Amino acid sequence: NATTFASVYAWNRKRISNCVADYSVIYNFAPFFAFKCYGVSPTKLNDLCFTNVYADSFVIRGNEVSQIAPGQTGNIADYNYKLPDDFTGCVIAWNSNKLDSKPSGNYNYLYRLFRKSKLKPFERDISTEIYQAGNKPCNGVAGSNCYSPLQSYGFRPTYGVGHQPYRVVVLSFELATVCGPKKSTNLVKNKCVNFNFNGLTGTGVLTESNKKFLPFQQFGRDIADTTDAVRDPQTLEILDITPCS
Amino acid sequence: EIVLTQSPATLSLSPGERATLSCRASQSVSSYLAWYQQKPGQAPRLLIYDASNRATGIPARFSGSGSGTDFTLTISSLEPEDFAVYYCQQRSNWPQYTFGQGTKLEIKGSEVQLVESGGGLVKPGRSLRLSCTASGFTFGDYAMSWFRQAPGKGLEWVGFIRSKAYGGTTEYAASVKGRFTISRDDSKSIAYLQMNSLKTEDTAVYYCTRDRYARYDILTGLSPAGADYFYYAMDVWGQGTTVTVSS
Amino acid sequence: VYQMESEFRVYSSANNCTFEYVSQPFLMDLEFKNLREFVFKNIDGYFKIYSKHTPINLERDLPQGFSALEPLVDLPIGINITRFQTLLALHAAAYYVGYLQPRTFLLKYNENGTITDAVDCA
Amino acid sequence: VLTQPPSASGTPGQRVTISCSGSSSNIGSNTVNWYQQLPGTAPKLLIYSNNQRPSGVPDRFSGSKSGTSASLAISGLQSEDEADYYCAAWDDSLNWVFGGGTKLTVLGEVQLVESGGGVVQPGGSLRLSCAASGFRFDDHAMHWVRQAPGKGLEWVSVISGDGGSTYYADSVKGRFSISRDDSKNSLYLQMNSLRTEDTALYYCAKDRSYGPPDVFNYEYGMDVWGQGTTVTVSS
Amino acid sequence: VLTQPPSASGTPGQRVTISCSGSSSNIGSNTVNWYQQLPGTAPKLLIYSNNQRPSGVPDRFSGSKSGTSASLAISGLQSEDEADYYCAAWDDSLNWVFGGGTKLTVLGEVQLVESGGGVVQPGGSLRLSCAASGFRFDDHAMHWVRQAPGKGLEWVSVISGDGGSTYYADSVKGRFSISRDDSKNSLYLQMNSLRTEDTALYYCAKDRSYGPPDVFNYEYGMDVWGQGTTVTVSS
Repeated sequence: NATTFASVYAWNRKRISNCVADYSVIYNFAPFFAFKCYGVSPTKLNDLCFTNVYADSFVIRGNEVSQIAPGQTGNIADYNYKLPDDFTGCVIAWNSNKLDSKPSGNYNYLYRLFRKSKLKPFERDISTEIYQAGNKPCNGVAGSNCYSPLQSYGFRPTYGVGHQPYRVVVLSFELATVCGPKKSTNLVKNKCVNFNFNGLTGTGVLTESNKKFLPFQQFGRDIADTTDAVRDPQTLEILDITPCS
Repeated sequence: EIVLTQSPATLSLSPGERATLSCRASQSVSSYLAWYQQKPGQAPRLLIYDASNRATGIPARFSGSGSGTDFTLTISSLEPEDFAVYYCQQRSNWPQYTFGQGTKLEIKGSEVQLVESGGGLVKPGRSLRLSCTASGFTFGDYAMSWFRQAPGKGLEWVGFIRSKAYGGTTEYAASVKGRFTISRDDSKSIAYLQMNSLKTEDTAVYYCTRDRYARYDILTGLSPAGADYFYYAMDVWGQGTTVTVSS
Repeated sequence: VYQMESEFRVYSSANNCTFEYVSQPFLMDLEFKNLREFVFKNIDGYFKIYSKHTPINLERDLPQGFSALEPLVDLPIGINITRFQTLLALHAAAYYVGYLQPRTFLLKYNENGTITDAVDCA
Repeated sequence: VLTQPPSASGTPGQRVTISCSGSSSNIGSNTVNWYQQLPGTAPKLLIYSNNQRPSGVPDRFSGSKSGTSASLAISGLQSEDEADYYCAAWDDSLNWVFGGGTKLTVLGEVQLVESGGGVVQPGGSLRLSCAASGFRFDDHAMHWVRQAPGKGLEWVSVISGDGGSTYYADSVKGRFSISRDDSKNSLYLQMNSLRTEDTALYYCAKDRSYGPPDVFNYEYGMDVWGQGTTVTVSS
Repeated sequence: VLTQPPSASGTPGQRVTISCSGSSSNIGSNTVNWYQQLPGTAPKLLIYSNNQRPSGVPDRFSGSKSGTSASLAISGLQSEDEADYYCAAWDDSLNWVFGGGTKLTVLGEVQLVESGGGVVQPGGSLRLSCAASGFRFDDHAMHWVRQAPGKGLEWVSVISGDGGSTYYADSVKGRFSISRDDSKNSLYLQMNSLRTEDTALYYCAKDRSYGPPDVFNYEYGMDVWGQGTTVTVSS
């Protein structure tokens, strides 16, 4: 829900990490029109642990949204943005005609029509070299046989559905700094039940202990390497772990 | 600033001999010369664009050579219907299409089609607005350019609007700045041209032709040596209206 | 520091930063002198920065006495660091640099959980 | 394939739920669309995108997509809420799969006109056209849903707004020809080699999205419907 | 990449060694060639095939390739042995990789003429020619080595003696178009779309072998060099 995105040739891909990702607030920002999730599942993302999640923003045509998919080419798919076969990321798209369509036409969004070759996947090039097409040399000047490589969209509100701005956000997953929102529960009283304090899995009765843990430890072991004490990482309080009856 | 002048003025060479066409220029222009052959009354017809390859439609009696500050075109055939003025146009400066005083030679002494509108009396109600609707190429993928032809003065430049792809900017000449504003309506396959503040000297015959094809993906695969480059990326002249001035 | 009140004379430019941490609680503290020790390691995922601040009175060398270093921050960044260098300011500069070896120790824990002594078996 | 119970019940004044489950490729990944068809009329879209409702449908209807199952909550059902509710989804085989239908029994302008019927000639040929004018046919897409007398909805085909990708059902795959005419503003569907086992109406539905359902998996929905033509295909 | 010390030192009267290590794909499988370029002149081949030296180079220089590394021993260095030494190896990936350069600081006919310079037009076109006469151009192969001001040697392209298979560097592939003429006895190099990082002299190097270095991995070597033309590519 930013103010102004970039064009389709640029990425502006802001890497997000070092924090827990909650994949539930994106559904309360704007009504999306395309929620493809190549590689993963929309519901099954708050459980895996990833190392680096990238996120780019761009505006592309509505007729060509189906062309942004792994193993599929197009007009803007060989020179500006390519999805390889090892690309497993959700492609979220939503129309933005109410914010990126002025009556006099906007020419701020640019796209490339043809390069000298096909660009490699997972690569971004912002070269403004004027295209050299013909049998006569072009000395970096706009002439007859010399063409600019960048072309504008020209989005207008009078154009029908399909030629409108579509802000498509490519969320990627790469492979542990970003994890899912592990939800907690309520601490029960002294009863032999199951417990899991950040990996500490076992059975026993959680009773009020009298120990004094130093402010850098969580759990503790006995003389025989047996976990019988732990501190709840919710509110500072010691808890004894006696074996079940 | 590049002045293109022709050396011959009135060649009365009878059909069945040779014919030469020399064109010089002050600034050293590259292979960007366009040769027009215009019948009196009809629309101009280009012969050899960029001085490198020929057009489509004219016979093979146009063998020439040359490059730089001089061009040549030796016609070693007769003159069956050579009653037309041989002009020259440069293609180097894009917003500065400049023509020259062609030479008048005499005998002795197709889905591309477009129509225009806008003309008549100009002094009462000094507001004329020409229109340009085409029915050939897909109107919209090509920039819209204009050229006026004054009676007994030669071909002249007016202005243009670039196509929808390469921005919606504009560029005019020095004598049409602040007076000639071109508006495009590619949604309806129409291009307009406002001519407010009209004078007595602006009574020429304007023509709307094609300009650069902003789509260049196809132009790299096909080499400009046949009719393909003439069919996809090529400008063609059309019909024009008349402007009448009085007191 | 010119006397804002800082600069970036260490580096010339920047690049794609892979990790950043504010860490409002400062590691190095300030005001019999005061000795501060730091233990750095190169674990696969964590850096394991250990620190401890104890007052000293001999002011000659590393004083005699057993003091443990409580962990403060474990940066979850993976990088093969094979070189380090301290930093000094301008407007006495003694600093020790030791080397960790895989030695067997016998740590003694008190009733409250603090280490009182250790024994290097080798 | 989707399991849906045949009919539910409810009293006027209480809120009931209508559940419709689906595999992890149609509800767990795509969206659920609810429809309601009164006896003797055309269906209408009630809840789209699992969280939105059109201006025609009031806020009394509730919907929620939890995991791989769907639920249709009708808070405060009235005497006019006696119809059949069907589910909608898009499987990985590029198909518009339906549910089973819930016969709710209580205990208390845009015009799409289509013609073409009569002698079906099961084994010859038949022409079916659907008119369209007044809703920017060049932008909005269409659909093709037939309904047998006494049965549920059957998906036939769908076309994007640009006249490109179309998907065929397994029962008629590779035999029809769906195409549109942007100049005349009309929709056609040529049927050939039809058997005597496809007695339906082929309701001409209007889509609210633009592209095929595989890319725009969060905007598709049949808002405006029409009066289908009952065929008389027999021996 | 060939690991080479940046600069060495030695006293007049002692023998110093110049090592140049590398991977087993360029040095371990091929031969190492040592070169020496005085400040302001053209380089020259000193040791070829790791065990032989030409007639111009005396027997005072020593060379040997042990395993995947080479060594350049200069027995009895004089006051005139103050220059830079570069390594040479042809990797199996069709590329000529040089070393880093050793600035030796002491403590005490066949003509290849090439032209073409001045306006470089970084973005247009440029033709570079190299004349050749007096060494049986139809037999010996040619090379192209550029050297930026203040940097080391960089290989550009290679052409066989028969005029068949040709190769380019990893950073110049796809933009250059090489040419030669066996009747006129001249070497050419047509370059297009030159960047701002191609500021060098483009020395015209003459090979001593016949085929490309990929097949003849025990005879290649640049014996005779030429006076390159310093380009002025800028904004």
